Amino acid sequence: SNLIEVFVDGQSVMVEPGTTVLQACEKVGMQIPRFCYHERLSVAGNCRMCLVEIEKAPKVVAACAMPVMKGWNILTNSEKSKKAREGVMEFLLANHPLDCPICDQGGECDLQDQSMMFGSDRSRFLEGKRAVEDKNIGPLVKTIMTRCIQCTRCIRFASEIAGVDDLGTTGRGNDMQVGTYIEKMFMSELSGNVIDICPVGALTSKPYAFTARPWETRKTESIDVMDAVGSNIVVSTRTGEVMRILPRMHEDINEEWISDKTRFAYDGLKRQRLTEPMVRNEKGLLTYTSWEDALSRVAGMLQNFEGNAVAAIAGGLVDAEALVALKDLLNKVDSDNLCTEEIFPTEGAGTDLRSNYLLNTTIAGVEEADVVLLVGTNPRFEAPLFNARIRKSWLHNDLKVALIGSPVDLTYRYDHLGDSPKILQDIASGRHSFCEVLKDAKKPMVVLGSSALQRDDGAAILVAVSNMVQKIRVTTGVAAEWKVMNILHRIASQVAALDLGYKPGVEAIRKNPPKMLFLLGADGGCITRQDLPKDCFIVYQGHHGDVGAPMADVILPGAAYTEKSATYVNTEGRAQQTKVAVTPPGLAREDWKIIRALSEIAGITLPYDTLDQVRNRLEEVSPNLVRYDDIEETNYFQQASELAKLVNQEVLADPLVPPQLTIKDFYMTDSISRASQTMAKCVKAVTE
Amino acid sequence: GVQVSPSGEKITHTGQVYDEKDYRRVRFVDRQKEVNENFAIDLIAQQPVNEVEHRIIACDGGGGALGHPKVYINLDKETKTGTCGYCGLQFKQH
Amino acid sequence: PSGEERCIACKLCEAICPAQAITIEAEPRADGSRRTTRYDIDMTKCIYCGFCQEACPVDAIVEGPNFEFSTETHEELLYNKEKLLNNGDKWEAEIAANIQADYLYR
Amino acid sequence: KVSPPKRAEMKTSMESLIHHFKLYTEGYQVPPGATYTAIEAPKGEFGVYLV
Amino acid sequence: QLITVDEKLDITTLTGVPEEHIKTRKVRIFVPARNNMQSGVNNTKKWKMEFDTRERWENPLMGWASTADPLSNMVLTFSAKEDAIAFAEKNGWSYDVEEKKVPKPKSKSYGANFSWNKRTRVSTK
Amino acid sequence: LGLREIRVHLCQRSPGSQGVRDFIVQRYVELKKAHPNLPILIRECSEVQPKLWARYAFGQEKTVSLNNLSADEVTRAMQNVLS
Amino acid sequence: PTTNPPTARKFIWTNHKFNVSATPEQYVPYSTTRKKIHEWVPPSTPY
Amino acid sequence: KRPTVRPRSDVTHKQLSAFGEYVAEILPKYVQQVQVSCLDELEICIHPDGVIPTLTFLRDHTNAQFKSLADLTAVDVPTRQNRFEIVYNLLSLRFNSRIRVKTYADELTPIDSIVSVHIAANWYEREVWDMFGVFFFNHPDLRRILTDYGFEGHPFRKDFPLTGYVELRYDDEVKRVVAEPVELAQEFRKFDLNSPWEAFPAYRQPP
Amino acid sequence: TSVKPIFSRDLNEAKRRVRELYRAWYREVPNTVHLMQLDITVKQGRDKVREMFMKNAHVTDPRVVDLLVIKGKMELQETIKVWKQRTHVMRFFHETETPRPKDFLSKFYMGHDP
Ligand code: SF4
Ligand code: SF4
Ligand code: SF4
Ligand code: SF4
Ligand code: FES
Ligand SMILES: [Zn+2]
Repeated sequence: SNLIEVFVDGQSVMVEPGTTVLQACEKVGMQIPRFCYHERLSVAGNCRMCLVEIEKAPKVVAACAMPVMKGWNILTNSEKSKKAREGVMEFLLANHPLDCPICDQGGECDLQDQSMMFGSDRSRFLEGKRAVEDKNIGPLVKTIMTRCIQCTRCIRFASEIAGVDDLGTTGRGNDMQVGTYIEKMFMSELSGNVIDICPVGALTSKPYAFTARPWETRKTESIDVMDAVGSNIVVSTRTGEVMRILPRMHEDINEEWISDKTRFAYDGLKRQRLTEPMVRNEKGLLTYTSWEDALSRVAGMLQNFEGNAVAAIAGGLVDAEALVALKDLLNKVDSDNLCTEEIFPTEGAGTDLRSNYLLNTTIAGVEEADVVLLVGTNPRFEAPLFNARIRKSWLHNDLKVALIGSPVDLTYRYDHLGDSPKILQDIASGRHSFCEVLKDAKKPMVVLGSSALQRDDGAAILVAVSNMVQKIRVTTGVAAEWKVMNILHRIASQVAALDLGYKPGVEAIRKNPPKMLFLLGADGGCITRQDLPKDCFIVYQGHHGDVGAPMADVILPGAAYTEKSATYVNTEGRAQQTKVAVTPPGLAREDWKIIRALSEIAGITLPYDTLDQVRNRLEEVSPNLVRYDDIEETNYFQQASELAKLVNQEVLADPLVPPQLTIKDFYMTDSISRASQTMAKCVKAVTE
Repeated sequence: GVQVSPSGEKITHTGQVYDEKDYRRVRFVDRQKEVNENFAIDLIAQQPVNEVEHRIIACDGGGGALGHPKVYINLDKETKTGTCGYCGLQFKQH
Repeated sequence: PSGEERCIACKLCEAICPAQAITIEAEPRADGSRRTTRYDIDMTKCIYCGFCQEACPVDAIVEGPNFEFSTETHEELLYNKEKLLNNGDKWEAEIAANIQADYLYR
Repeated sequence: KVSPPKRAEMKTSMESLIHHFKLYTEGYQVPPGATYTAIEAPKGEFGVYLV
Repeated sequence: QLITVDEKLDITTLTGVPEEHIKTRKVRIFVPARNNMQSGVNNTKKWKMEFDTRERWENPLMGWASTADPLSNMVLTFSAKEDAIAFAEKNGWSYDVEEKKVPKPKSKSYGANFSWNKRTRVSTK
Repeated sequence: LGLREIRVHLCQRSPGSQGVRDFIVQRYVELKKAHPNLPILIRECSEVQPKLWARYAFGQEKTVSLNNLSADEVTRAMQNVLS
Repeated sequence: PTTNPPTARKFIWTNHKFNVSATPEQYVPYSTTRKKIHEWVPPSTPY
Repeated sequence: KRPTVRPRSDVTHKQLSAFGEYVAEILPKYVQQVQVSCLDELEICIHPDGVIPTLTFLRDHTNAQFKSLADLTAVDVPTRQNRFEIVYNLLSLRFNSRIRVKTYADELTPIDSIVSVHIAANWYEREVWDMFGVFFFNHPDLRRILTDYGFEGHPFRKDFPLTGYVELRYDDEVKRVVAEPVELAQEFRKFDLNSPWEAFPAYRQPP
Repeated sequence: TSVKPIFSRDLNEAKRRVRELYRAWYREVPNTVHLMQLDITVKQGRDKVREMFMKNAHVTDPRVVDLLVIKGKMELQETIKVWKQRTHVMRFFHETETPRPKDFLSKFYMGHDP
């Protein structure tokens, strides 16, 4: 049981010990006002706005921090608490500056709405205010500190979630100034979240600076496509444009937090973009033309070729509907060269047995763990929120992390197990120092990235890991349902690809250099015209001409994640649905729409003609993808282990350093990210 | 700053001018485009700094209830100077 | 009086405009200032109510005395920032006086 | 919180500026309920049933 | 007296809308997510029912945002979810329902910030 | 003409799919060894009636509804697909 | 204004203008904003 | 005594509660949920079958001579399965008082008409049919009033767009005021104004 | 199930009223093309009547059918009388709206709509 009967305005409610008054009242529906407490940060009763009387006690108590005692009535709308709130608002708004029309958190200010409900309507303040020196953090966070209410909701984030500890308070009295004592670029992969944390507009975003206002904005609940975390997101528009990004609340992923890319990379969706189908003319130059011309060229060339001479590279910012469409359209000209830019070993179960290329634990499952073992990853600069859940666990459920790779800051101490993949065998033997620690563990999880598998020994590394993992389950009998092996991706359009049946890598294309290439969103530089036949026909179905468009004989402008309803499977396997926010520009269209139109121009005329039909087709191939937000429990890891122990490929005597080593390498890893002024500014700041 | 483009159109303080191939230049045929010659950027630049004695002062427009809300500006920095959000006047202390 | 543009794109003249006549699109000016890149008024939607000038916190947009601005084209009655600033630079000698007379009531 | 403040009070006080802002952008959040109120308009009973 | 009508309640022949906005259209039933700027949650608590967005475009005169659909600024509110499914099935709209997202309860402690052994010992105050 | 993909669809807890799990844990390794280049996709869900799709050269897909089957009959029908 | 004249300002118009509705030098509306969605300019070389 | 707030009495509240008990116990076959508000406005809620008897009672009864129809509204609430809340505001002129009788309806659950009691209800029932789509039995005319003749739609329904589905303009090809579909040069800008804070705890909905 | 009627015990007794209404329209068209000088032939007017009837043939609820009959009687009243003008009647024909393309590839060539 271990329960407690508590009353709230008389009404009874049953809550555990260790709770507080704010949570007790939330169980009823009342939320007490607040400026310091967040529900994800350490408590600090510094605003003194959460003040409520108890029915017979002589004074008021901090409802954010006072734990609730047996036999209490919490009086929220009593005159004592209302007097307290009115006084606290008086004090807060005393030195606050009349900058509400300037301030970008204008129709978004908790101080406003709390003055409007829980506060007086008049100033009896007849003295001069103060004014505080402002700080130049960086190209994102615009500090105007004449209006900070000294709530410390930012230092706690920076210390407990970002793990930075470069933000504090200087002095005392009114003269206490939040921030650094020095000039320091607070430049982290979780830094734009302070803009949502700070209820006041003491710090805002520079890209959104002075642009729009919250009532103007329509809000479409979409998802992210930068990383494979699946961070739920709100895209805010204003008269057909995109103004800013914001987080959504999902507790299994994006725990109210998002990375700085996916909230300062929307700038890239309006630069170096594709708006018209372009075809190659007599002089060998691209020229804007119609849709019919381009699709007729493509289909004319397509009717001729059949089989090995038709390939496809899906990379990065690609749907699952587009993948299914291109897959069907190449199967119906009997070609199977459906490939993805990033390698994953096929030397065992391969893309069969979903458990092998998946976070078989959950991102929430990291909380229910005692040891974590990172291999070939820098989870900070790829899936940053996964590292954030790791740190949350590191704090509130004392966790010991290991690392195999290069020594790099993760925001916590990580027990560096050298730099080599022979240590995997050393562990699987049973002799390493780490097994003394791991035998005590009852719920571990190794998690290997899709950045060590891009090497020429990915299959061997996976076999070593699976062997180690099975010997680990043998050593520590964990459970009948606890997963230990996990795969971290950094690409949104990879899990759906491998689900549908795409073959990871490029090696089939180098093996059988085709006379065609469809290069779907493949603005990476893996394949080039120096590797392909003489008189090759490359068509690029995408956006953001970076390196994949200029090497193409025709172009088919596609749409971005902000501009189409689509599905993107994250690392866990959770399929998540985008919602159309803004239509794509020029003569740009959806991807699967283009493939179906090309098909009708040719003689295949694929059966489906709308979006529900393509979703049902996705059901036919992999029915995990129409299951939105419904994570599915895979199995059959033993089978993959038996099927992967068979092959025998040595592991090199080579260390494994990740590509994203410093923060310099984090802000530009994409097309949208590479075509962007804000990310370039952050790079300019870090490297100078 | 009413420099023109090579297409002959005046350019606004919001640098706006239509491209040469933009067909929307028709509407200025037998007509013109209204543009204000008095740019506020150059004008408020044509305004000196008001030196003061204190580290913290206030700013309204100058009429009181006819200007803008009272705001306070800190003048502890010496390399640069203060600036009002509403107006664009500047202040410094000796 | 310094010639500085008085609007700051606080974007509530269009919040309250009960005809949805006003649009604003705002940016920093390269001086580092909250200012507009757009201020349009469809004067064929305006109802001449005064809410915008009694909502502006800086006395930037006003509703002046000119009632003799009839036109032979619909497109002329769709204003922008430059036309409104022309009006202001034209009618300041009147509007300043009207404001001086009417304040202490508003 | 219902009727806007004086033009000078919203230029020296922060509270009254907040209230100006919310009144002139959002409104004042009348409670739920309903009424029928009638007056003698010069034609007759001018009535309004608000919800 | 009474009647035994079996078939699905259908109203589209009464509503006076075109076939286009009935069949082509898609509907999102949901509780809106809280604005992460404000810590308030009253803008939640009511199931809403929005429509799919459509092409907006720059008006060639002034640059205003134009439309060709009237359901753009469309929002309804329902105290529950089955009410919304009912209204949509009744008016002939294909719907996608996003389930209710509730934050996890959490164990707060102001004493964990001053521990002897744990990592919750915050270096600040 | 020739076979290009098989893909198996099943459930984790529903008993009608029982027979496919046993078939997998028994014969999947031997089958992959027999056909290593060939893929066979195994995608499971909460509540779906089992299937067994097979894709030949063109977009020629053919199914058998193996709901409430044994494991030996699953193997027999799968060999019928292969042959 | 011969006794209580108005304030002098650098930006006030000196010469008034009557109503211009059908003449030239009348008013024509236009978007004061700029290009938002920039296009991709392809290269001027082949391959 | 407080100036800013509105004065308050109790005798009107008590009178109207008494009359509510009166109607409730005199007319139980139909009556539901009598209620009196903070502002003293009596408000009786009625089963749709009880419309003529209740209205005839309040018109012709001696202690209730509600023989003047002020309004006859409707209110669309898409949530509840019986959408349209229909309202009957009345006054007496003998007791200097008002009352409000309420019923409910749906798209396919119409109501008897009231011209047999209040002839004033003719054009109001026509307006309600036009605006919300509530058919009224044994009505003489029951055609539109306010909408154009060739008009499909019940505009004041909450699921109806503000701007509509058709737009008019003259065409020289046919020399008529044709009706094209709707295409606006400026989309109506929906503003999200509601604050995320409980302003009135007295109306707090529990889960 | 278990709902009230309006004017119709069943669907056949509603089709009765439907046919009465079709009859009234068929007998009214020649008078409407004459009274207000429409520039169409009686054949295509009656074809329009049958078209706007078969626009709602999928329905099976008697109550919906009765309401449609009511609205048809309203429009017939408006048309028998000259409360509505040539504009309103020729509104039915859509003599200015280009045909919505009922094909995929045309929609793809113009617009993002399905
Ligand atoms: S934070 Fe901004 S909007 Fe809120 S009270 Fe301060 S100046 Fe006004
Ligand atoms: S900057 Fe913002 S979050 Fe940090 S203490 Fe000040 S008000 Fe709080
Ligand atoms: S005119 Fe006034 S109210 Fe309108 S945006 Fe400018 S400063 Fe704000
Ligand atoms: S006066 Fe005109 S522009 Fe100003 S708020 Fe009223 S309707 Fe809008
Ligand atoms: S919310 Fe409790 S003191 Fe700040
Ligand atoms: Zn100033």
